Amino acid sequence: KELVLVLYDYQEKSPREVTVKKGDILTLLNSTNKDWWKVEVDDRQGFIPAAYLKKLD
Repeated sequence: KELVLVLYDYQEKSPREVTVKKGDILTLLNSTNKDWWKVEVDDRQGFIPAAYLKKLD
């Protein structure tokens, strides 16, 4: 499972849409939308703009 790094502080906009903190590492559940990657934080999922995220292989 790929790891991504939350480059920036991001709060939600809709229900079940990740509210990530900075410097966090995540589980790239789905990178099939060029602008909207679906991440996995702790034991919760959601989506986060893909410009707030980075590659961790």
